[PDB]
Amino acid sequence: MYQIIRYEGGVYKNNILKEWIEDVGGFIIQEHVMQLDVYMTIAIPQNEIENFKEEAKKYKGKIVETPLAGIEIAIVSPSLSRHHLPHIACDVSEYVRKFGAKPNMIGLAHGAGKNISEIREKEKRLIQEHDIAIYVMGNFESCILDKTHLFKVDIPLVVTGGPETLDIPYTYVGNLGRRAQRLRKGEEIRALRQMIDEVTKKINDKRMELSYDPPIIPPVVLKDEIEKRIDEVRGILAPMPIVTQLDGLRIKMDYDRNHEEIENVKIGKYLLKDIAYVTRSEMKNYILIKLKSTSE
Amino acid sequence: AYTPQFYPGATKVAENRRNHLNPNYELEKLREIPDEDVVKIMGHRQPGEDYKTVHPPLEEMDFVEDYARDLVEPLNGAKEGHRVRYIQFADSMYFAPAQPYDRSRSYMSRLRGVDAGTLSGRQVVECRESDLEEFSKNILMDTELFDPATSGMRGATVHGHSLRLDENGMMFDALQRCVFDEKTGHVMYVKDQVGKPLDAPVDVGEPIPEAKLREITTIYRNDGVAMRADPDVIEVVKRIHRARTLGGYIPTNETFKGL
Amino acid sequence: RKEQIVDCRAVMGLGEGGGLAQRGTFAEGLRNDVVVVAMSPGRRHITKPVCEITYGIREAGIQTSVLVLDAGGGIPSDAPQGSLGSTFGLKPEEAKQVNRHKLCVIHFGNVKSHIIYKARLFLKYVDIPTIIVCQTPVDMEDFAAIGIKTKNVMPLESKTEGKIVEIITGVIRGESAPQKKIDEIIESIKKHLG
Amino acid sequence: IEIGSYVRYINTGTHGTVKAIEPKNDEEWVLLENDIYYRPELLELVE
Amino acid sequence: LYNPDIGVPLGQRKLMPYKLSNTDDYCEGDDLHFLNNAAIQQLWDDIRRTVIVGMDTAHSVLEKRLGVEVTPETINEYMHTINHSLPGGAVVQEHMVEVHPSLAWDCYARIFTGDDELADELDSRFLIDINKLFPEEQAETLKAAIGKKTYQVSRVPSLVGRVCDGGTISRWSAMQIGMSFITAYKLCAGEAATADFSYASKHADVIQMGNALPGRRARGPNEPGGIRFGILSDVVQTTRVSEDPVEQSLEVVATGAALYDQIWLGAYMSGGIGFTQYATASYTDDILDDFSYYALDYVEKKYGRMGTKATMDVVEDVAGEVTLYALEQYDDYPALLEDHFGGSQRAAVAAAASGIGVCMATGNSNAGVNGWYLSQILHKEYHSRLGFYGYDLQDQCGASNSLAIRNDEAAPLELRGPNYPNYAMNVGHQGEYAGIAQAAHSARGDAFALNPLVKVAFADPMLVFDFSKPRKEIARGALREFEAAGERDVILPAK
Amino acid sequence: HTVVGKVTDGIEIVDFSNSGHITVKTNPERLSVIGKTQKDAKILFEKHGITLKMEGNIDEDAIIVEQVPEYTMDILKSKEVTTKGIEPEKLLYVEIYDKDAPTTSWYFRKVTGLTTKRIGTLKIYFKHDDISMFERDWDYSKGLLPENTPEKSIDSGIIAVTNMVKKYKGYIGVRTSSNDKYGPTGETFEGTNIVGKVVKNSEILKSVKQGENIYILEVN
Ligand code: F43
Ligand SMILES: C[C@@H](OP(=O)(O)O)[C@H](NC(=O)/C=C/CCCCSSCCS(=O)(=O)O)C(=O)O
Repeated sequence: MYQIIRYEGGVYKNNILKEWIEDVGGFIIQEHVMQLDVYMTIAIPQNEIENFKEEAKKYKGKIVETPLAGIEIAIVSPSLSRHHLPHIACDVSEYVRKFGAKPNMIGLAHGAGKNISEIREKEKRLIQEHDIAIYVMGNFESCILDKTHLFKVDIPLVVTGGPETLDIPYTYVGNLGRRAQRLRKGEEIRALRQMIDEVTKKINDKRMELSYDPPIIPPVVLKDEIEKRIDEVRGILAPMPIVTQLDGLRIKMDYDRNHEEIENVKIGKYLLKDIAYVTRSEMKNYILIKLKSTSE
Repeated sequence: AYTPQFYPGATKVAENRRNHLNPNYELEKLREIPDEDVVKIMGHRQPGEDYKTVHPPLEEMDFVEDYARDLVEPLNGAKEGHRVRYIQFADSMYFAPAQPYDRSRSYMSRLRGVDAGTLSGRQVVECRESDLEEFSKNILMDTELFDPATSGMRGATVHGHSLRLDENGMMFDALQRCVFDEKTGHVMYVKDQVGKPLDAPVDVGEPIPEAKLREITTIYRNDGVAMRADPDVIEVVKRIHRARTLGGYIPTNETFKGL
Repeated sequence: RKEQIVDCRAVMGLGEGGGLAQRGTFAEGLRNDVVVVAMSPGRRHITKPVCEITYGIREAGIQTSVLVLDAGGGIPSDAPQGSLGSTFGLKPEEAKQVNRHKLCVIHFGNVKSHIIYKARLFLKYVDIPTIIVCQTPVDMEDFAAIGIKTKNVMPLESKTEGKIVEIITGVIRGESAPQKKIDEIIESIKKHLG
Repeated sequence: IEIGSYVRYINTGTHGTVKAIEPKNDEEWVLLENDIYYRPELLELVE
Repeated sequence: LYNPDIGVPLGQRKLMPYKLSNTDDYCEGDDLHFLNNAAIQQLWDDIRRTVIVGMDTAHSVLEKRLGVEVTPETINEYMHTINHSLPGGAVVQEHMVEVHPSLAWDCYARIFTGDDELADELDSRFLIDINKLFPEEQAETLKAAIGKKTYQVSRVPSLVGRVCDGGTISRWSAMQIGMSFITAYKLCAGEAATADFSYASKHADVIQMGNALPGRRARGPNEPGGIRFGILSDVVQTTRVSEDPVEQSLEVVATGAALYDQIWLGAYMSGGIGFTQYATASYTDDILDDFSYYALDYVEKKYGRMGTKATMDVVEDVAGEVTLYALEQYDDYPALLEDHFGGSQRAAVAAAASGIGVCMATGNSNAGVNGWYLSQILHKEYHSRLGFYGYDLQDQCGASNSLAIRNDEAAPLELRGPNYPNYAMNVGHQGEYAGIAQAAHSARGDAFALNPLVKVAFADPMLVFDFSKPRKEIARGALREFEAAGERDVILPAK
Repeated sequence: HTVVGKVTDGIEIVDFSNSGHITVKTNPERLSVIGKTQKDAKILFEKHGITLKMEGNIDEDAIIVEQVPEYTMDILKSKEVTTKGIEPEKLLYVEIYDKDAPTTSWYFRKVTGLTTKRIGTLKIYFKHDDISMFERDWDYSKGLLPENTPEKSIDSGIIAVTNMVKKYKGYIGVRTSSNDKYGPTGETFEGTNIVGKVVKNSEILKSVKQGENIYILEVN
């Protein structure tokens, strides 16, 4: 119903456009003003897409179709050191961001090495809390092959590495190894696009799975209702105060202090505790909301 | 005698340019800024104190006899020996009421003893301080030549004539001399034209509505008034170019038959 | 050796072949220990001297956040005869995001008169000890000459609530910082943090 | 080091006369003629 | 609520990378500075260190005065000798010192000839083959222009022009040519015929890239102020690898901007920051490419590539149409306007497109500059602004000087240059003038613009800078992957 | 968005109409009788079963000027109305130049309340002899560009609003005499735009104190 896109335009007369979006029933998921241009991730009903395109072309704006602007991705790097973090890992994260997703760098405590690499249970659960996980591996076939125990999560997976083709029982994208320069060559860009296509395919499949038994309320409108009701969400200092997942939300407020308030939020005629699973998150003691399906 | 036209064209932009060039056309005033407030924004002298001089009054100094030099009546600032100061404006490309070359032409057509300089994102006029303040208040600031949103009295850092406007329709300023007071809807100058803060902000009125800006602007734009919609200006420009070319090739009456 | 999770920014970078960070953005490192403040996302600040300090701290075992200032270039409006070229400033949300960290590391440039006043305006709203990483040799007293709280040279009338806890010189903008500078910064952070 | 002496800052060489000693937070501080506190360990006597 | 300590964010666009026209590389604006870009420095070095010497008078002296017989074998031996002597090796005078070969690895002495029979039995190591490097029609045109003459191209080391100035190159080549001549043909080391060789190679048969500027300008030869626009058009080698006239003119525009506006004007006649954003405006984004392609489409739709003879009416029509289109594009797309924030950038781009269009319509370069000046004075009335004050000096006197015949004001645009009196000071004009001069000949499908020898000489595959695709090389230099000569690391201590 | 109600039946005319007019019936009739006579208000309010009382002029032909409460929802929830009438000669008759000064006339209608009701109220702000200035609304005086400025001497009984040129923008005023220099609000002609004139009832502007409200009726 609500297809999510990105509007890129100027700040002049942007308030009138926001008023129009409110009038037609859309939601402004994201807003950022750089100097004189504003980027807005907006979720509006499908029957108003052409109307919004006409409105955007009136303000000399630009509509960018974001195929991943409803999910949060766990980019898993073996460590946050100079080998992986300041290059490749950021390129993967920023390319994911370029298509609307909300990434989270996951630097494993013991992810480096060949036979000394291990993944903890807490890291496993933290990765599982996301929608899809992207692994940024090295550039040796033997090292990657002797490292399959790292990619043991019941989440859609895309593994990236140096060698062009791997023989692991997962999706693999080659020519994205451990590097030290910014990814700007044509081959590297093509490999990034291939990784984007793989994650897009997995996300669309999962979207069909969810569409078989739709949730009682969409995550985006649930986030809007929480923002309207809860008055502490504008005091959050995190990058994304409320993250829109595929079938839920992540509220970046303390669980011990605000879970009772979150649960006792009335949407429609239901109480939130009766339609969603509110639980504490392994992510800095935040609140994780998982929506129930109409079957229950 | 010779009754002067001032500019070719039939569009509203050409008419506004003619109005600015016309010295007998009374510019419509849209605000009232006191003389002391203009002097404060200008930032050269403290209001209430006397003008500094660069030379003794013209009566005190001795000059040789010069019949042709004595035919011209000097300015009062020249008579008293006041120093020469400047006032500078930046005009937005988005329908600002006055534009650099238009400003310079109107200044040299309407004011006496002025020094006008034109840049792409800047326009400055220099004159003796007393007369400069007089015509800055009377013509430059109180009339339609000035819009507190799309134009700004600013020296030092000028930038934003080609950038887009901000959320209030104001031209970009890297020093933020003028801010928009949303409570009253007025533009207030919190700094003088070079950037040093003012003790008391001065109210310069409220931004001109955009429809009026479309009606009074002197710039040609694809969205408001295109030069293609004014073929008469293009023809005159091409005529000037061809006359220049023919005169630079061979300046005779025969080569100008191909004009 | 413990897991380190970063809250990546919610907005993308500067175009295709440009930088990965964006101006006026914050990336929380969950457990708030150190925040690295970059004046801009440009090549003069980002990934050449700043992400290097970031990965040095993250290698030392200390979680790090990186904050790119919305307006980090220029001199503050309170500088003598005002500012020129551009105006430096700190937003209240930026100050709140900084103030939840144990320590701050901030990267400054070449001109001394710019650095002193920028640090004064920065510490007017930041109340945690900070480390100044600049190129020029600046003495840990010229900040006190204009009123800044300083560990070695206190002012009689302090105009800031933040303490300049260390000054490290020899880090050039846009150039890879050698391992010696990273080691010095890490040692200062470790000895002035816990 | 005492009031009226002549001291110079080792790091820069600024010359001034000691105005007062104002201990704070169980720590000695030296005030010079420029109304700036200093540390005794970073100052030394000159004649 | 007004907080004066919030500050004003500034320069968002300048933080974003600059694409390069007709390429797919993104680079920072700091990497396009001529001091920070080794590719631009190597471009200027390769142009500076090139001298073409006609080795026909010397052969005639050897045949008619010294009674020595010149055959292709003797020429091969001479080439072997000079390739050793020109970098600084010793041929006579026992007990000499020699320059380190590592510092002169870019030093070549090449030979090309319009005589196919002589070119057949010549060592292909030292031969610039016109047949192999140029398409059939272009090769025939170049051979017809050059004739049955033999020329030698000397590329003295870049280190020589970096330690010294540009006036060193001709003298260096002349001394080494004389030495190689006297040692390859077993002549007396010093006689009257030696003076004949020296005079021939010093001025009679020498071709300089740039003339000297004595007097007020005060500069030696082979400086960027002495390079005419046609010479720079012939330096660029896109004409022999591509058939798109707009692409050729735009590569010449990029090279001209990077040479004149950046190096010559922002360093030789100015200093400090220089003019990087004035020059990159013509070759970073496709703005100039889009405007030029529109101009070509309009001309081909109503006139044709050479369908009309240069008259005033066609100049007015094409220049006005292209200027109106370019300014409308600036109005419609705020991204374009914020990219070319300065008025000078915009004026230069629109006027360059208009001049290129007029040249593609008429095939005359002076009509091209006339169109450029009409575009400037039409831009002025359209936007009520042109550029920085001091920009439109030459643009005001331009219309009168474009078709002038007076001594100080007349010159074909190929024969004009930075020493033309109107063009001698201001940025944002010269590279586009060179592009207009090239477009005058790209319309006709010409093999060269002003000098066939320069075209053949810079078609050499052993040049450090690839002049076929200047923008690609500039992008490579901006990305720190261009290898430049003139470096002296074998004679320096380890750091 | 403030929801004011719902459309019960016949939604399809709203669903399918893309432009033009749609006939709408409001179930609660608007109980705002300000341009009517006292007997009309009596019969309409008694036909709705609302207790009624009179405040001002009692005559059956007396024009209602104010009703308490003035909102239909309040009237229905309280089931009582206090209707105030005015003397026939106390009602000021004005004519508004809508074609001559569109923005100024729109501002005058908004500030005096003629956009919603049939009788507007003007409050006296400052008074001296011939000049009586009315209060302004510093919420509708935004686009007050000079619209209808005088060219000759202003005649008596002319309503004017000072435009954005002057410091006291938006203040309305009228004077009972004529002068060739100053407008009805004490500003020069370039700072006043004429919006309308008083047509029928006069000699009440000279007997109204500061702060008192006079009521106007548009006669076109
Ligand atoms: C900042 C100044 C001060 C001055 O004396 N010249 C400046 C700055 C100077 C310095 C910048 C370095 C520095 O430290 O100042 C240099 C490099 C001078 C030079 N050697 O060529 C320069 N400008 Ni300027 N300058 C430029 C430009 C411009 C445009 C900017 C337009 C806008 O509204 O933003 C305008 C000229 C105009 O009004 O047409 C301009 C103005 C100005 N320019 C005025 C404006 C403020 C003043 O009133 O004092 N530059 C440009 O248009 C782009 C090219 C750019 C040149 C450097 C480059 O090519 O990379 C630079 C060229
Ligand atoms: C050598 C010098 O000659 P001249 O200064 O004696 O004319 C000559 N320079 C000039 O003509 C002028 C130099 C100024 C640089 C161009 C200005 S670009 S930015 C300034 C905009 S403005 O505010 O000055 O109008 C040159 O060839 O560079």
